[PDB]
Amino acid sequence: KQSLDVSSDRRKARKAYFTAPSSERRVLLSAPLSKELREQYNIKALPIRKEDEVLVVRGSKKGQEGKVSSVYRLKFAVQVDKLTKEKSNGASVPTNIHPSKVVITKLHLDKDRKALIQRKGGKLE
Amino acid sequence: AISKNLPILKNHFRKHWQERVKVHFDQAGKKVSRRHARASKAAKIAPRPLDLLRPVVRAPTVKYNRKVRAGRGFTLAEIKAAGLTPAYARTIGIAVDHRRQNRNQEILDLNIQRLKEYQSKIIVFPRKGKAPEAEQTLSAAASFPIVQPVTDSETRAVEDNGESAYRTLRLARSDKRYKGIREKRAKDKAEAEAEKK
Amino acid sequence: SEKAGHQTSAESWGTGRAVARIPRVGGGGTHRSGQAAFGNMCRGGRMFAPTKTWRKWNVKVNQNEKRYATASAIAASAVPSLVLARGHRVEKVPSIPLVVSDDLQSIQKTKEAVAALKAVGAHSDVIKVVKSKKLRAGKGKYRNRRFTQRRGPLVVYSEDNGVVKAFRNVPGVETANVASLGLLQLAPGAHLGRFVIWTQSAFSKLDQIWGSETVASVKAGYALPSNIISTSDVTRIINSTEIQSVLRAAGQATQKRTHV
RNA sequence: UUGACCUCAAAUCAGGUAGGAAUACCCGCUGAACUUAAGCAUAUCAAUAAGCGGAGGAAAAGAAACCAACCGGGAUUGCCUUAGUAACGGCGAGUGAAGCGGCAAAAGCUCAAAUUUGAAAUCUGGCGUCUUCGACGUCCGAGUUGUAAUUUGAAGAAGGCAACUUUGUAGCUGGUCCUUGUCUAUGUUCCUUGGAACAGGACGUCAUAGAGGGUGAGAAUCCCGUGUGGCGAGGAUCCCAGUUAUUUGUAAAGUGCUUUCGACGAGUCGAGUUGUUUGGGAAUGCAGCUCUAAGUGGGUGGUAAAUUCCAUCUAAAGCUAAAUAUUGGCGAGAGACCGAUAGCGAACAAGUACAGUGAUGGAAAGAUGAAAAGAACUUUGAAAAGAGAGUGAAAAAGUACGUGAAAUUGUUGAAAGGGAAGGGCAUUUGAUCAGACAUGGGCCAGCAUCAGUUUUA
RNA sequence: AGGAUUGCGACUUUUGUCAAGGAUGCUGGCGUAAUGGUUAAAUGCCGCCCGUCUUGAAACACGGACCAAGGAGUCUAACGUCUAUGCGAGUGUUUGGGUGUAAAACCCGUACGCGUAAUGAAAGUGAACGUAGGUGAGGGCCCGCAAGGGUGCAUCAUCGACCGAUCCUGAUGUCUUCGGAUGGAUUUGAGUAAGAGCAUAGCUGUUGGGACCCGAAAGAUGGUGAACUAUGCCUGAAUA
RNA sequence: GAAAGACUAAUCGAACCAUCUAGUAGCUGGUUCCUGCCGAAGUUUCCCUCAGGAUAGCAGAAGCUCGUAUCAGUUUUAUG
RNA sequence: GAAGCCUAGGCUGUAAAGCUGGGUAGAACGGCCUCUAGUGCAGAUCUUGGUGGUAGUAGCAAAUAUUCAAAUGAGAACUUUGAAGACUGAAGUGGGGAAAGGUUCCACGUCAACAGCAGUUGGACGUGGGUUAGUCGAUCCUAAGAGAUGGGGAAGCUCC
RNA sequence: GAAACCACAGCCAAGGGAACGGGCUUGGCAGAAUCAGCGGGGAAAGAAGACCCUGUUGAGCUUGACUCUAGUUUGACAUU
RNA sequence: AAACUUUCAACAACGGAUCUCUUGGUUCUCGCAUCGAUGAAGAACGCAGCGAAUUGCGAUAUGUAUUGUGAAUUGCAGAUUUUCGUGAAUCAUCAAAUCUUUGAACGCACAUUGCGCCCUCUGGUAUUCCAGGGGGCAUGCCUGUUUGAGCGUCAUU
Repeated sequence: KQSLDVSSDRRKARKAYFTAPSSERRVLLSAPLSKELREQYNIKALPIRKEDEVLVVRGSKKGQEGKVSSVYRLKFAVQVDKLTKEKSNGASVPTNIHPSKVVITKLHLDKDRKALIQRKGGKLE
Repeated sequence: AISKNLPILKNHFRKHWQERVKVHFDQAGKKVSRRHARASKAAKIAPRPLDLLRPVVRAPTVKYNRKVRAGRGFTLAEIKAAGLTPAYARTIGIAVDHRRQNRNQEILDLNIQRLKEYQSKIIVFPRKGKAPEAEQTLSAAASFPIVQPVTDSETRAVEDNGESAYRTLRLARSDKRYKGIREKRAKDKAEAEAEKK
Repeated sequence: SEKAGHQTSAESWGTGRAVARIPRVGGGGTHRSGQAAFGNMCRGGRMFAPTKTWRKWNVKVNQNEKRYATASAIAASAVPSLVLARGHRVEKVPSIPLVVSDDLQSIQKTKEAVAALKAVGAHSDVIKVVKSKKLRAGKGKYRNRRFTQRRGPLVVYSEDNGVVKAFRNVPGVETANVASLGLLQLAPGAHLGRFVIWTQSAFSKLDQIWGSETVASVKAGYALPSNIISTSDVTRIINSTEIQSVLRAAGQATQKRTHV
């Protein structure tokens, strides 16, 4: 620490996390890019969104990969498809994973997702 | 209530003293506020000093008449003696005091030297165009200090004349006690009764 | 706070009704009306001798007494017995009163500073301040005191040409100017002898700050303190030659058991 | 008969303005007692709480009718000293300032009382036009029972003589000061433990970044940040810098000499008397009532008078930043502080549920797991539930949920019990338990000769 | 008991020996639940229920059905004796300024407090006849083979000297009423006589504060109630 | 108040609600861990003093100057 | 496998206490040198919370009174229908209102708690439905009273 | 399906003792578990005695106790 | 001999201490000055697809417009396709509007959703009666404007 406008305090740090607004949770729930994609765009991480394509690198689910269904900002999570529990009655339920573990593989693009890469200082689309 | 062999104290704590207590926790933090205030003022003003130039003055009473001290303002007689008006002097960084008087030739000279030393060393920029800046000196007291006048001759002659300093004080003190009645005793006997003769 | 226990309005029932006396809450219709208050033994009562702001926090100390202790701490920097007893892996180092060249003063980055400590005779002392790092036992865990770790070496210097910026991010290393230099850094935990790393200009300046016989001081009306005894070695004096040659012989240390 | 002036009215006349809220701090009025004196009445608590009126980010105070007796200081405010001192007090208990000295911060000024009298020179509103926090022109009104210019005691004015050194009003860009948005390093390589590496071991990388937080267990290197520095946007604008229009001027200011004058606040000052207050003592200030001035005059000089001198200021009208305060409000930092009977009354739908006619009074209540994966299906039962099964690392985690102590209860096992049990010293029996005979294949006694202390023939 | 030897002795022709400054020698059984340890019951003797006020409690004196957590000499402003630390006729940085890795650490100095002089109500005056004086005791050192002599700090007793107040005395001089020389006195001081204090910290004790914890009958300020009940007024109703 | 010190929201020889207020008490009750060493007093004088304080006495702690001293809750001879 | 908790296991210290085996449980905590305090409980008719003996005991007795079958339901001394006995006896256990309550009225579902026995019933619980005015009331007038304005008090809250 | 109460409990005589023991001392004695009654004991429960004295603690009422006071009345000065 | 009574241990009850945790408190420091007749603080009654409370808002009612970010919200529904966009959202932001009935509270009253008066447009045949839509009517004080009152008083017929 050096500047006087930052609080090295455990109570204030956790309060900012748990009671964050919906827009601010977009920046927190991020995920790193793969070693293949890191050579293309030259960016280490981005905010994770709805229609993606992702690989689980840690935990019990690691090895599998699938498509992202919805970014659950309320619970700090991201529901990925094909990562489910089949209950005793024969009903599928999605399992939640924190996106810091998850790794992005084939980025979804719009106008602003291209311009986001240009802003950070990255080549290509 | 009392009784061993202790000194009789005087503690004035029978009012609601706890409601009106102050603890100076701010001492350390309040120092930085003043250093910040002195710095930020110099940035606004820029090439001028923070202090006004003050004169040399002698102190009152028997206890402090043997020492000199920085006064308030330069008087109207001394400002005239150097060669300038009182209204002009206020904008050059020279303090003026309309109520202080002069009854001493020694203090009169000292402060005329102080003004001539000030006027020579300072520079003045015109209102119109060019302004060749020359940094800022903050304290006027640093460049123009106060020195104690020397009335000393270290080695000196020993001129005795059998007068006795102790005997001089006893005679001089006796005159102050008795001049009242000695005037009135002379106003009788020699005057009034004998002026009638 | 104040006004903590005083907020409720309550007075005692007194004698007649078989309970204690001691102030009880007025008669509403809750599960509270009837309960006690105010007294230190009561639930939601007053604290006995409640803490106030105007207690004595800081302590005044004499100016000469600080400079006596600070001077003795700089004597403790040398002498290898006190340094090893007060932690510090100083087995490798060639001698102590360790001085380094003034090229150290113009270091820029950490990569330069870390390589310097290896070549001089340290880094094992910095590695100690790395394995060390563990959690607290008390309640500093949730009061912004979440980890401990031990102290490293000190780097003393005269002039600044980027020395503080380089050694800032090193785990255990602290820095200090010679002109300042207090008791806290030299003898932390009230134990003498920290492993100091002096520079050439810093080491040469010490005669100009404190003083010697012919050299003055610079501090206003200060000279170094003289000791009661000249030389600490008493065993040399008792044996010596002049003292021992005078007196009668010993009585074989330990005596017999008599009248058994 | 008609038109003015002076006082007083009316209107849903044109246009404005005042109330309540909050109250930590600030300016006044009003005003207690418990208590202390070992009783109690003056005193003390206290010029304090409650009650009433009025302000602002600060308020109040402030340019001497001052402090002094020195070789004199020089508006106010605060801090350190003065000092627990000089004085006050059933001289008991107790109370109690200020001058000088060292610092923080320093800034000074405006009316009335004179004739513009060769030109009410001044100002509100109406109507019109412009570059609209305003400016220009025009028409009624205000006002000579006094609105401008000119002067304020430090002076100053009216004349004469004499040299002249100075000047001014808009917007545009940039910096500066605020509110902000975005960008800027380095491993998720191998092996053991596990439900899960954020653990342990081996090998690296970045560091002006090893603060803090998040993620299935102690993460600089997984994520947000942190550090270092860039790059925008939107306000404030005179504080500075640099420019461009202008266009002020024969008008405004300053200074040397000499002559004549030199306006200064009234039911006030001051005196007596009553009540109150102060450290202020033949009376410190304030208020009511009666008496009531002056022109070298009046005030003060901490003992009442009369008499004579000296030193000091100029009252009875007014404005003003800074250093100083702040348990309230809006926004940021920290802690050798508490850790759910603590800390605010309140970590939860708390001034909530509930009580009183009413003023008011006023609680309890935090924690399944990493993830509800919150127990499908069989079988007994009218059902609640039970036995199985199934989920999970664990159901000795089942939403009467982390850990689950004691009082207190049920079952099984062992022991004893003729008006209570429960203890201490010493054995016996029953139960149960530590402790160096392992290398090649200590525990318990008996007799003999001695030493120390005794006893008995 | 003790744990190399040392001493006093005895018996010895001698070497040596010994009951002489605290036990060695020889033998057997078992080597583990046998000896010991805790725990429960039985038997012998002994044992009233704690806490408290009191001359005196098992008490027919008071509090205590049982368990868990909470629960009572604290902090401050002036201080006294003793103790440690630093400097020492001085001592005290921290109101304030300078700096800074920022409530820290480090540096700076005018003042000012206490101390270095007292005594008087005040006006005021203001501490060496002599080696800073004698007498009695005094540790230590010096001279001596000793007996004894010399030198004697601290301190204790004791008679003197000096400064202030008090009461007399009253010289040369002199604004003729000021001035106070010198000499004295059963008086008198929290005085002088080769200076000791100042600052920080600690236990104990003191006084004000809520003042180790709980406990009154009261007093004062400002507010809310006549739906019960007391009484009058206005308007209605009820009584074989 | 046709009078009992009656009634005045279960409250009356002076209602209830908050605040000053942690009102004051010479009077009652309580006052939290071990071993080790020393070890009292209820008496004298004064007090709107007699259930309470001051003052001496008894007790502990810290010690200082010295090292067989001119001492003893005692006896004897002489003498009041 | 840290803390905590349980243990007729063991070892040390005169003691305050400490160390350690077995079980339970699932995230932090110790020794030695110093600093510092809201630092040790059996008592206070102590404070708050929980649980005993007493005890399956005291008791659930005033308003004259119940009985027989049938139905529904797992279950009927107590619910619904029938039959028989009874009482209040029109100053009433009848029919309507005032104050006061506020959905308790009414239908369909349904019994974990409440109705000091029980419960299929309920003023309970869950989900809905329901109050229609020119003429009935309020509104309008005045009563004992209350209360602005013009005025005069009071430092003022406000008083007459 | 409760409450009061409860140190621990519940057999007597005499002794001594804080002068009238259910527990100490000396004798008498002494047999599981229990149900109706009853009022001899438990100095049985109820309430920090109201009678009495003490406190340098209060309040209600009375009066030629001590010191005050609203109201009223007399005089002076102002309104004049 | 059992039951019963008392002490201990294992398992099971009762109850929520102990231990570890913490989006809350408490103290200290630093910065800034902003309520209201243009209708405040407070109060009532309403509003969500399914809400009782809390959190937001006022018949434009868990909000509308304006700007920024760039795809959600999520207990269950349901869309809208807006998803290379003049755009998802209980997001952030906030400078234009709406703002029921009240309250200093203002036409007179107010244990009443009581009772009036003026201007203006539209209906029923209407300057006068009935209803509907819109705009207005408090008190003290100041500056001016227009009507006035008094032998208070001046000049002119």
